[PDB]
Amino acid sequence: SMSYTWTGALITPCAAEESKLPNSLLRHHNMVYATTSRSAGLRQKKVTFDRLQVLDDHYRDVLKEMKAKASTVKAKLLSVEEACKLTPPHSAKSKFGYGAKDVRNLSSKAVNHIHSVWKDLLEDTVTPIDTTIMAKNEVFCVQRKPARLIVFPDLGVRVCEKMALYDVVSTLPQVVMGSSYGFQYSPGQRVEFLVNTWKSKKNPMGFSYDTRCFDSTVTENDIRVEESIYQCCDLAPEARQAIKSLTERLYIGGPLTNSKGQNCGYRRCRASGVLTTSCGNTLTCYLKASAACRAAKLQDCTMLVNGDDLVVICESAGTQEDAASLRVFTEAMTRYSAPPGDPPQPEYDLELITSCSSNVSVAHDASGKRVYYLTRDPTTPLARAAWETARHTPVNSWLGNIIMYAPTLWARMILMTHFFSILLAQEQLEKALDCQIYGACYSIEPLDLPQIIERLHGLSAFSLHSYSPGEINRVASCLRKLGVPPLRVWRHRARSVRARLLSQGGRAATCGKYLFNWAVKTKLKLTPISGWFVAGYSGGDIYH
Ligand SMILES: O=C(O)c1ccc(C(F)(F)F)cc1
Repeated sequence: SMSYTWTGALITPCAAEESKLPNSLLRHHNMVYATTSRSAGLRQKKVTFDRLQVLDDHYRDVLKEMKAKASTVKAKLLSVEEACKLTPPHSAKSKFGYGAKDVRNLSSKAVNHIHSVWKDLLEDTVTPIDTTIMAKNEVFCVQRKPARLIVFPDLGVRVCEKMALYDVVSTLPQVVMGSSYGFQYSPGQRVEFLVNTWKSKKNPMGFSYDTRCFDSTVTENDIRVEESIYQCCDLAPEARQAIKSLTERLYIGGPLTNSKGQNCGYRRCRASGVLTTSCGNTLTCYLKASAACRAAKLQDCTMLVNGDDLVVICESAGTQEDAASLRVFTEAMTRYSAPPGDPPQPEYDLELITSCSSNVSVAHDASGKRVYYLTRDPTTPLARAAWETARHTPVNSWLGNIIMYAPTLWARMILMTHFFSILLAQEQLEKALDCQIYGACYSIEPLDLPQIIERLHGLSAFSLHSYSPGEINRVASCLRKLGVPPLRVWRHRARSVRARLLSQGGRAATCGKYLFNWAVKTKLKLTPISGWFVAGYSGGDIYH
């Protein structure tokens, strides 16, 4: 079928959509842009085509292996009270006369409605359910992306999603997929897995496979296979009924309706703004790739999967032979409706492989021992930091990034230094800030950062010193390209920040002592002092 059919109704905005950036961080402001519904049609073209699927015994075997592990899972129904408490405080309100604030408080109005929606789910398993469609505002650096299309149902339905399925998507994918399940590893844990599975091959080869508009390539068949998997779990008969109804009424497809309530069309592939999306894309990406591997006779594969992001490390057969089997792999994925973006390519250096927009690099700790940490090209982080210091937003990529990439040269000298400069300058150190980790929203106290970092990265994250040339180039170029003060200017800024912090005692002096010990010259002796990196929730409207 066609992934999407369109009525002609525009995909419409909610309020003003700033495309441009209104400075000590970055000079070239005309390189930072934000996507708008103005880019919607261009995206619409990219994301709509017919889908021709052809399976094979490799698909059917993997799926059978998958359903057998899924059968050892037992999942429970979530109470209204529990489902409500998971909803973010600024989650889009209901078109039925209540908001997320009402939900969280267990207002009897929201809750009675949620009940009514669950009752309807149990009685009617056919009638398509209504979704809103929207162009996302995401910031990028120039060199030019169309807005991505977020699709999601009403708040009432979402609390029901949570009820029927939150426990299943928190638990199942780990069991089905074991060590390939990306979202069980914190970044340190993900480096360890990548580094160890690389060391464990005689003669290693690795490729990342970027799939062309994944959400579009997910067929209605795919989303039913996905249900059949969820159903293998041991379940309440009421949860099974709800799960059947939600996939048939919502996950498979339904009507698109814009901000002004006009009919925009109809969708027959993955919706980005539902609870099953991460789990679904992960199970569906793991199934197809695992099969493509077998088709292409790849030797002794370990895979890592986070939604639609794929990395395979395997045993090389030779540079010719590798290049070749990769083309078979690609043909296999295409048959499975998971065609390629940039075509994939063998690497023989872990450092050059990029997965989850990120890669492994090494540097050295206090005593001189070699140490592997996760990193990434810092362009989107700086961009968004630039953006986020300019216009106020209640999202803070900067803080999530400081957490994910704490050991990195850039997060320490640029992000840490900058925002701590602002937090001190505005006396806003004690304030909780909300940030995204694997699509879930956590409320974090910036002053806690030292412990947080100690527990996810160890003390060496406060003392890492000889970063690799290739990484130092990436960073310094990124800074020239974006017009950001070179690294020597931050060292001097960071000495100021560190000192002001040190004077305030308590957790503020501990931030200063630990976060900025890289910047002193004579270093202090740095001694010691979560359900976070468990599962992927992007799109699923989750708050802990
Ligand atoms: O899903 C994500 O947004 C995400 C995935 C992976 C990573 C990391 F690089 F640490 F592996 C970070 C964020």
